[PDB]
Order: sequence, then C-alpha cells, then structure tokens
Amino acid sequence: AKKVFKRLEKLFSKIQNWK
Repeated sequence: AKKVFKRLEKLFSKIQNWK
C-alpha cells in the first residue's frame, strides 16, 4: 500500500544506531 510512511519512522531509529 501507500503506507510505507511507517518505514520512515523506522529510519529515524537507524539514526540512533549511528549516533
């Protein structure tokens, strides 16, 4: 569907892994 928007939030979590 067009609700990949959720994956976007998961991307933010990736930032925490890099920090």
